[PDB]
This record gives sequence, C-alpha cells and structure tokens, in this order.
Amino acid sequence: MIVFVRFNSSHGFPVEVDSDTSIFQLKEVVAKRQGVPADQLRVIFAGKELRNDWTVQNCDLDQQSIVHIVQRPWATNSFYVYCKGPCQRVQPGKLRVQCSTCRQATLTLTQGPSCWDDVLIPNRMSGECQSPHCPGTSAEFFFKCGAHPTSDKETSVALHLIATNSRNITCITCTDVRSPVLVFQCNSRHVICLDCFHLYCVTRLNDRQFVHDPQLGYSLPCVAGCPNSLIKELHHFRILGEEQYNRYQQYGAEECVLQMGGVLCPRPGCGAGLLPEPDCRKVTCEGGNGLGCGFAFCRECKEAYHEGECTTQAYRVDERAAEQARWEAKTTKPCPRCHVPVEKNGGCMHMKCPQPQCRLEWCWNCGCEWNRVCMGDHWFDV
Amino acid sequence: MQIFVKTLTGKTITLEVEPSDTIENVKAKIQDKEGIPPDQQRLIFAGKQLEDGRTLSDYNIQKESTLHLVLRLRGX
Ligand SMILES: [Cl-]
Ligand SMILES: [Zn+2]
Ligand SMILES: [Zn+2]
Ligand SMILES: [Zn+2]
Ligand SMILES: [Zn+2]
Ligand SMILES: [Zn+2]
Ligand SMILES: [Zn+2]
Ligand SMILES: [Zn+2]
Ligand SMILES: [Zn+2]
Repeated sequence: MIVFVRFNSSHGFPVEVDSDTSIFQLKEVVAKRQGVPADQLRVIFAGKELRNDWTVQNCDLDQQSIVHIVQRPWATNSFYVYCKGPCQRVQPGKLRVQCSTCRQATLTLTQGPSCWDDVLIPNRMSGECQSPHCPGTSAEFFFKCGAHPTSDKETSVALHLIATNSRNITCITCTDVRSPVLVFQCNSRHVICLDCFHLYCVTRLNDRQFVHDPQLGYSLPCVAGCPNSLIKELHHFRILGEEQYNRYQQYGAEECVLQMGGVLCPRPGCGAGLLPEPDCRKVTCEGGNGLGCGFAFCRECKEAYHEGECTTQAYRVDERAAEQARWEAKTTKPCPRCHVPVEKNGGCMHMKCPQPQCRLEWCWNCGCEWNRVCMGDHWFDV
Repeated sequence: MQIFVKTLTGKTITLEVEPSDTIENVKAKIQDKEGIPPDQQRLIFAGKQLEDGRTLSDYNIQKESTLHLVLRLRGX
C-alpha cells in the first residue's frame, strides 16, 4: 500500500506500508528513509496527531492521502518579543518610550498606553519632550528582550498575539494548559499553544495552504478557520525557527509572484520569480549573475518556447475544544494606601487614587507605587 | 545594519542599510551591487510586495532579515 508523505517540503514522497502497519512502524519507515531519529517524529493526518498503536487502516488513510511528518525534539509580563540573539526564541519583552524627533528618553506622556494600538501605531500617543531644545509632541514606543542586559540599538519585534496564560485557557488542538500561548484575533479569540501552533504552521506550509492577502502577504487564520483572523504581524512565524521561517518566506515570495500575475522559471534548480508583460508568452529568465539561467520558455506549456500551439487538506478542530479555548469566554480595587475603592477605565495599569488626602499613583496589578519596572513589564493589561 | 536580498534562484546580496532607508534606496543599493535597474526590481517581504515610498522600519524588517528579489522583465 502507498501513502504520500510530506516532511518539511511541498514535494510529497510515496511510502510502501501495509493496512496492518502501525503508526509506530510508519514513523520507522520515514526515520530509515530520511536518517532522522523516529522518537522525534510527529505524524499528522487532517490536522490530527495519530496515536502510534493505531494501524494505517484504522486512520482512514484510503489512497495517496497526505500524511505530514513534523520533526520536534524534547513577574508579570504583558509583552513578548522575538529575540534573534542570543536567545533565538520568544521572550518576555520590556516596553520602552522615547521622543520621536530627538529619539531620547525625555518624552512625558499625557496619559500612559492602554492597548497594543497605542504602542504599535506610529505617532498615536501624544506627550511633551523634556530635553533642553526639542519641540517633540509625539511618542515612539519600542521593545527590548527582557531575558538579558540591553544595548539601546538592540531592539526586538513585539509579538503582540503572545500572552502569559494567566487565565488557564486550554489549547484549541491539544486541550492542555500551556504558557505562553498564541491568541488569534478572531471574534472568539481562540488560543493555541506554541507546540500546536508549530504543527499547524509547518503542515499548512507543506500543503501551500497559507493565505495570500495583497496588503498583508503570506499568513494563516485561526486553526478553527474563523473569518477576519489572519496573523497581521508576520514575524510571529519566527516562532517556527529560522529554517521553517526561511522556508515560509520563500513559499511566500513564490505565492506573491504567482498572485502578481508572473511565473517561476521551469528549469531544474532555477525557479526564478519572473514578471512578464500581460501579452508576452515568450518568457526569458532574465538577470545576469542571478536570476540568470537564462532559459526562454513558453508562459503556457512551460517547455522551451515554440512558435505553434501547446488535494486540499482539512485541519480538524473539535467544537467543544474551540468553546473552551477562548481568551475572554475585577471592576474596582481599594487604593493600597487609603483603602478607598478605585475603578479601572481601560487597559492602562497606571492608577491614580482620586482621594484628595491620598492621590497615590500605583500599579493595578501589583498594588505598589508606580515605577519604571511596572511600565516596562506591564504598562497595560492584555 | 546588514540585510540580505535573496533571489528565488538562491543568489544572495548583503546590504548595509538603516531602518529609515526607503524601498527606493534598497533598490538603488542593489543597482550599485548587481547593476539591475530599479524599474526591473520587485522586493517582497513575507509575501508582501514592498512599495518604493515606504521605509524598512514600516515593514519591521530587522537586523539580518532577508528580502526577496523578483524581476519585471522587458524584451515579453
Ligand atoms: Cl480547549
Ligand atoms: Zn534575548
Ligand atoms: Zn525630543
Ligand atoms: Zn478562532
Ligand atoms: Zn496545544
Ligand atoms: Zn531560469
Ligand atoms: Zn507553449
Ligand atoms: Zn488612596
Ligand atoms: Zn506592576
């Protein structure tokens, strides 16, 4: 019997099995074929991790269906960054603010930030620069990796989707409580752990089932397929590691080209992104040093230019699991000093006691006087 | 900062840029290195076509990130 396997590529390879062959045995067939340790392989059929004691026949593998092999080894923070070095992973990050004109830490904000939009959109937040000579009125927020001591120019991308799973929300795929998790921007705000997110991305990338949006690029919605949920910050795919992320970038460049009308050069090992004019059927792989191959092919048959004539996979998600995996489906607290109840309007954690005899400025989260640490770790709740 | 400009052939150009540099400057820096006119050049990042007027900062392209070079040829 033949099963088509996809392992870190859209190029699927056939594998000879029997109906009574277990998933343990299929992992061994692949392990011997690729020369990788079998105890690191995950088998995915229609977005489901197959139990090893089950046989090929039990898994409803029918004929030439796609089985994915994915190789996997073994303080309060509102912000997470992708640290490119030396962490080479997602880390709790520190929010920092500066004046947009002089780029100094002299900007005094009107009110502090309450949501991601305030700190991600340029010139959204207003203030007053306290430098000797600077008429700066807008604020520039940046992030830094919190895991280690940082150089002022050593900034990191904020991965706004990642959250400390303080709430104990079960993951949509495996129904486990993990931390940190990814929170999709679908209405339900479905949560997936970073391990299931890895399986979701790597398999979808193998099937070329990532979505191309002209003004966004190459992305993926919520696992559950919720509308208007495409990951907007595409550096979130850095979570997959540099090899998978580079593969995602390549496939994205290829989709973009084909979505832009061009073609990819048909020659073996070329695959150059070429954009011919609407009425051109003779396409030459132009470019000197590269993308120089530099073959003149037909835009239609993809053979050497002549004068004459010439399995979409479903990612299975449990309805009960999607219901439990929702981020949002505690009004007033007393002031730490005077015990007068203070109400919280919006996301900002910087509280101001209204009581005239008090007027204490404290952190809603910690119950301590306002400070630069509370600002960097959790200026606003998420 | 250094950035890489990769072609789908696998050709790689290393560029010394700054976050404030526009897509136009990147294209001009590519012309100085490989002699490809900017009108033929198309740059892509995470599947999005990068528009001339926008800077690298606007696309959050980090130190040592790669851009994809695709060609609009004339003849076609
Ligand atoms: Cl769940
Ligand atoms: Zn770090
Ligand atoms: Zn200033
Ligand atoms: Zn959803
Ligand atoms: Zn999970
Ligand atoms: Zn070619
Ligand atoms: Zn033809
Ligand atoms: Zn008080
Ligand atoms: Zn605090």
